[PDB]
Amino acid sequence: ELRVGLEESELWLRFKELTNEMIVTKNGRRMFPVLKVNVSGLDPNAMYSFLLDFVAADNHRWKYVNGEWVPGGKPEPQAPSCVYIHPDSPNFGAHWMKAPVSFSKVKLTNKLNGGGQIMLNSLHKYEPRIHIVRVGDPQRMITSHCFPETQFIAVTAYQNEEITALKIKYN
Ligand SMILES: CC(=O)Nc1ccc(-c2csc(N)n2)cc1
Ligand SMILES: CC(=O)Nc1ccc(-c2csc(N)n2)cc1
Repeated sequence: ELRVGLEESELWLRFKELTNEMIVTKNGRRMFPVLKVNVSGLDPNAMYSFLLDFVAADNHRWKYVNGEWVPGGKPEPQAPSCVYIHPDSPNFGAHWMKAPVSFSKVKLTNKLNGGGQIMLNSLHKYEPRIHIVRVGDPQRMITSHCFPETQFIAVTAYQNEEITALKIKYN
């Protein structure tokens, strides 16, 4: 059976317990932690591409008030449907399964200025999602998984000083 397991789940949950935050900038910022997954149950002989996108979690934005995240108003129109293609794509099942698949180079941005970045709305919550697309398939088979441990709020600057400190501690 296909299994796509979050790596460093305990590390992600340390961030989630605080409410995780990811910086978005004009030129784009790499994530910490990095999204990494282990894969079993692909056809080792088949070819697949791995995609990453971010699902909007709420019908509202968030705000950090008196050290707490609370509902912060009506949402901005949904960020454009941006997909990040893992640079090892396309590749054999055996490639994806031999070692964890890391999305170390994806950049999160608040400005459409190219460079395969992902645009997110500041103060909105997102859940990372990985897609596995089968190559050369007339049915264009795709399998999608979200990682609830990896939910975060996009921010232009860290709100929670405990997040600032955790980013420094573990990175
Ligand atoms: C930019 C873009 O085209 N994104 C995208 C579109 C469709 C899907 C999809 C369709 S059926 C399934 N499980 N996922 C995933 C990602
Ligand atoms: C059955 C089906 O809906 N297949 C599907 C959907 C979306 C994608 C996709 C979105 S962005 C990208 N590079 N590939 C691939 C395959």
